Amino acid sequence: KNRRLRLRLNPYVKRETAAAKGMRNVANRDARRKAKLARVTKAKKAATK
Amino acid sequence: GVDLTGISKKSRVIRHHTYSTNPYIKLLIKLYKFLAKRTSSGFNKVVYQRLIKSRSNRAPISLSRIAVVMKRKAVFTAKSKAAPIAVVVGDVLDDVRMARIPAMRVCALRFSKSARQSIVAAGGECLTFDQLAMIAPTGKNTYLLRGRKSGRESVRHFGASGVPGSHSKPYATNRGKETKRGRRTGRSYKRKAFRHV
Amino acid sequence: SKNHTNHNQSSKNHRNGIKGPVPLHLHNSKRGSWLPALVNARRVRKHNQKAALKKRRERIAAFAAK
RNA sequence: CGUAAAAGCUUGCUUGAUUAACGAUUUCCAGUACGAAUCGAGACUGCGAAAGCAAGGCCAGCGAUCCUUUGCG
RNA sequence: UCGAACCACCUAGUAGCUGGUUCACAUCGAAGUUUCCCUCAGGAUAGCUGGUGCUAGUAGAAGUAUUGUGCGGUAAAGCGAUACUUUAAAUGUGCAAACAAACCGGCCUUAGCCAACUGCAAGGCCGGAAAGAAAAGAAUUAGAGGCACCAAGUGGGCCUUCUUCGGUAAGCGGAGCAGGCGAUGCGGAAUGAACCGCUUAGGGAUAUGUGGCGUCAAAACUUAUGGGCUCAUUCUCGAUACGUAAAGGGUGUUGGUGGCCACCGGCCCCGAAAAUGGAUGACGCUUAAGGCCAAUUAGUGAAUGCCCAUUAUUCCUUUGGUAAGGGCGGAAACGGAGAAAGUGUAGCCCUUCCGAUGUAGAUGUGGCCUGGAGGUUAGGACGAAGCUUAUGGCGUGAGCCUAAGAUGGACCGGCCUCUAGUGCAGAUCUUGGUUGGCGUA
RNA sequence: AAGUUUGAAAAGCACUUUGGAAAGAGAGUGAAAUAGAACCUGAAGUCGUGACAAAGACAAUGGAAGUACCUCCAUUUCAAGAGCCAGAACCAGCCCUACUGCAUUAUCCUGUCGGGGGUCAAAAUCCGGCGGGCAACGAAGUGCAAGAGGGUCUUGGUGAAAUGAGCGGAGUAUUUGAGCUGGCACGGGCACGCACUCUUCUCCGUGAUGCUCCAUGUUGGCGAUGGAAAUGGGGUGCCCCCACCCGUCUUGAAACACGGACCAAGGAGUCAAACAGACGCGCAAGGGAGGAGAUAUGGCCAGUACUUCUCUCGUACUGAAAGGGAGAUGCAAAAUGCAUCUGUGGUGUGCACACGUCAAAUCCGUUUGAUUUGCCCAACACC
Ligand SMILES: [Mg+2]
Ligand SMILES: [Mg+2]
Ligand SMILES: [Mg+2]
Ligand SMILES: [Mg+2]
Ligand SMILES: [Mg+2]
Ligand SMILES: [Mg+2]
Ligand SMILES: [Mg+2]
Ligand SMILES: [Mg+2]
Ligand SMILES: [Mg+2]
Ligand SMILES: [Mg+2]
Ligand SMILES: [Mg+2]
Ligand SMILES: [Mg+2]
Ligand SMILES: [Mg+2]
Ligand SMILES: [Mg+2]
Ligand SMILES: [Mg+2]
Ligand SMILES: [Mg+2]
Ligand SMILES: [Mg+2]
Ligand SMILES: [Mg+2]
Ligand code: NA
Ligand code: NA
Ligand code: NA
Repeated sequence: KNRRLRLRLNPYVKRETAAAKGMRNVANRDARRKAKLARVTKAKKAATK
Repeated sequence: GVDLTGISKKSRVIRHHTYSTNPYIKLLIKLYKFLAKRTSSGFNKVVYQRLIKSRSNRAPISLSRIAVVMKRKAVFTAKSKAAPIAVVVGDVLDDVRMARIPAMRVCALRFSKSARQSIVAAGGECLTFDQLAMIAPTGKNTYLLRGRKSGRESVRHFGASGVPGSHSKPYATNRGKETKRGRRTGRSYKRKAFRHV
Repeated sequence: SKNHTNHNQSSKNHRNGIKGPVPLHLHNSKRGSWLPALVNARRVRKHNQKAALKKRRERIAAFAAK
């Protein structure tokens, strides 16, 4: 819960928070999910042939 | 609650303060508590621990025993070093069985009058702990010694004398009284002298 | 009038624990052993004590030399 | 319980059912004694060609102080 | 006064038997079992408990696993009789798993074994090696080992779980293993020594356990946007375990198997007969407030509906430790004061961590109180002791101190040592005085 | 049984008035008559009277938490004052509710063909062929999840050293992820393991010549010296909840088990002697008397000061007794051997000290542990 204690124990937590906010951004999520589904189905279709 | 079954059996019984009424003993305890707390030496800690014990647990030592152990230490010493100071937290008594001794420096709580005379006439020196703290404040170049406890009549009386393997003396004022059935084969039986383990 | 039971006895015996046996190297007396071997071992031990005294004298002399 | 060229049966010779420097141990158990038993060292012997086996009949069959009485030096 | 008078004395005769035994807090805390006894309402003895320590503080540890290696004849199985036994578990039980140990090569000694020793046995000395115990699921520890001394209480037990022997059976007698009560409350089962939950310094907050959520009575102000089943007329449908009714019937109603039938279920109804009026705890409840199952605000789309402990988490204060750290040569100047080398206090001063219930019993306490002695320091006719109290203050407490007397009239308080005829609620206790019954018989 | 203990002194109550008297009401003595004759003090228990509080039957008593009324009690505040009682704000901490992505979907979704079904006709529930695929706005109630507003009459404070991503200085970049990029691993190509464009804020700072304790905001109400206000304590009643009678023997007591009307004063582990352990004190191979004497000494003075030569316990034990009686080393083998005398009889385990090594920390010169070697004190084990 504490901001000061958490940062004192793990100096790296701010970068993790940055990554979290980036991943929760709506446009990034939409593009990532759309692109990921294409990346998977295409790869499965190619590999099964 | 917490399951702490039988945790009181791990506590140990140790003495923190002296029962003695001697003001000079109190002054010595004050000095050596200071030294043991503020110095790294193990000598000061052991000396402080021994100053708090009871009279029965500070057995007196003999001058002849001091001489013998000092000689055994000396035969393997580089002959360019000085001999250590003998240090006993207790009383030093004289021994009529040994006439000739070398010259030694001995620090003790109390000396017999004849023992002090013998040490000085041999060329040695008697010392108090307050002078020892000035000469050797960390206990460097010392020989710490203890007196003998076994040999006391009270120790020789401990335990039952009627069980096999025991050689303790009974509590009896008439020495000829308990010398019969139980101690001779010609009577009913004899207490066995030896038993394994 | 004459009751017998073992009900609380194991609980009593485990308060100060069942103590383990004394190690094998202590109290290792030979009394009651087969006699001829005992008699020979005694002679060997006497010779060994003589040798120990001689060795100490030699060490003392060597240290005195250097 | 155990045992088959035996631990049973017949037979020959024998007295280890003696003595055994206060050795050690098990069972009961307080880890006391008594009774019974196990592993021994020494003497004198028995049986056997020999290695060996035997100080009773495996395991129930027995008893303090004091007093009386016998043996021994 | 007689199955052995009365008076005084030996005589306070003896009692393994009955009754009593006077202040506080703190740290710890049992046993009803073994052996022997003219020994069964008693002792001694070991065990369990307290105190004191000694010793080189992680050692020679373990009511527990793993791996390796031994032991076993009960359950089950089988066929004497018409249960004895080849086989054989689960749960057990002994030993070992690198620091006084074991492994590899020098050598010394023995009036040990062997035909002999360059072999074997034993005790030592000199050297080497050492993942200090790998990898293969390849231990763990609120894991400091050992050794003494002195002494108490107890030696009537009882209940339960799983095994059981006697007995027709018993809230009956006798045993094995473990847990309890006794010695213990608290929260639940309406109530109950022993069941369920939880085990206890003085107090807040949050959350839970067992048990609950129609009223009594905190919680679904009688929740759901869940499914089935059930109607019971003078003890009566039913409804919190431990805990106080059977065969057989029923077209009452709801379903299942095989062939409109035969059988098997679920609830309900007969079967079901006692002594004061009375008990799902009471009232009552039937689109349940019953019985089985299942949810958490409901086919919306995402972990916890709600209520109640001396438990859990956390915060404040006390007390004690086998406790753990730090400061204590007055820095200088001149917001306040203080600052002791210390077992114990109004604790020398700060900081930190963990424990706290208890009968019989042990021990500690600069712990409380009473009469007298040696010292020291004070008080009193401007009023000592004693006595009275909606006189407050201090102390966890035993108690201490002040105030007022519209009480009294001459002795006495604190502190350190010493000493004892030294503390009362109860003994059909002793002595004195009161008292209800009672203005009664 | 029973203190005659009134008072300094009998000054022991003249006189008036009511009454048969005892006595009462006045008056007087005395410092005091609530010191008036069995007369100092004058407790408890029990009883009378006056005032007050209430109160059903719930026996009474008792616990906890409030309130009404009282209070010969204590303490604190009254004007620029923080004393008492309120409200709001901010800071630290703690506790609640906010804000959330990745994997997996196939026994599924969708279009045709054939069957089968049923209707007044045709659709669907259902089955088998092959064409595609994401049920994707709240699609799963599948597994794992990381994302400042409200309390603190559940805490402390108002900056008397605020350690802060939160208070300050400096710039605008840094580097976290997501897409997309170029040897080995993974499977029979790579869904993107191992090595070398969107998305966010970054760096720097205050030691204690402060060992400990206490003293620091804002806005109102009340309090301007009183029969004051306020806080705490004490008393009595009431309400809701809780709550079996003490001591004792007993496995088990609230017991239909024994003792128990009230109060005062009295009432039970003591003194002596023998032994032992633990703790305090003196001396120590020695310790200590006792009885008695001597002279300071001839209420102080039954005390204190001094003392021999004896006695007792111990320094040695063992045997029924006649009796005998304990060092070490080297040579040697004598049924009383010989020689030296600064010395643990030996072995294993074993404080401190000395000599070196190793590991950890350190204004970093030294600590804290482990360990080799020497001597090993006490002690234990085997000889
Ligand atoms: Mg023989
Ligand atoms: Mg006779
Ligand atoms: Mg008559
Ligand atoms: Mg008497
Ligand atoms: Mg009598
Ligand atoms: Mg009694
Ligand atoms: Mg306890
Ligand atoms: Mg009785
Ligand atoms: Mg009892
Ligand atoms: Mg309980
Ligand atoms: Mg309610
Ligand atoms: Mg404390
Ligand atoms: Mg307690
Ligand atoms: Mg008395
Ligand atoms: Mg009384
Ligand atoms: Mg009077
Ligand atoms: Mg009772
Ligand atoms: Mg002696
Ligand atoms: Na001795
Ligand atoms: Na009920
Ligand atoms: Na007295």
